[PDB]
Amino acid sequence: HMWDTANNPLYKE
Amino acid sequence: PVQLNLLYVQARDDILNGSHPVSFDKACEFAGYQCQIQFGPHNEQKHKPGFLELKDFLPKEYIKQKGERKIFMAHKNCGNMSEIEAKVRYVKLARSLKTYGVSFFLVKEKKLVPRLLGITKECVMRVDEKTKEVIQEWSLTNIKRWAASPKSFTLDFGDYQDGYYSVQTTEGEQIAQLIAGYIDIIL
Repeated sequence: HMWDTANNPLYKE
Repeated sequence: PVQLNLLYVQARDDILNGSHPVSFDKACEFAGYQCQIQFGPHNEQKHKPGFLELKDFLPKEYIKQKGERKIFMAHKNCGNMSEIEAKVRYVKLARSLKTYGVSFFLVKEKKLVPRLLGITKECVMRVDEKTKEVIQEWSLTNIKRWAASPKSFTLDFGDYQDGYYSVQTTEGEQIAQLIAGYIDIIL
């Protein structure tokens, strides 16, 4: 897969 | 009534043109209200098989399904209900369904299974393409990432147990844009 991150704080920060 | 009518027309149009997917049973219940509204109380002697131009009363996917019996049954059950009452009931019946106000896309799951994928301002749902039952629901705030290719779309809600969710569709990009715009506000 060529993913597009959602930049979700739950996982990112 | 002029104002009640707009709401009714809007709700009716979405079911009829397929924007709002509903079960065969429900679609027939809606047509029963529609009949009461357009022809007044059910008249067994004229409101019978062959009377309705089905395409004007049922979603396209249910026209060849022999729904006239159930339609007239729903119509007969309205008794002497008023046009107003019939419209309010139609409107509320549509509002009562979890498929109401949901943007649906048709996809294929893993012989593949056709399925209705719905997106709203707050979640993603998997719905039986036949019964229109909500099978599974995800909260958009849990969205981690996604991948959209010309013939598929994949979602990752960070769920180890079962893994990713991938389906066949040519509308992957369309869906990704709906999702991206929604999370722009919620995340």
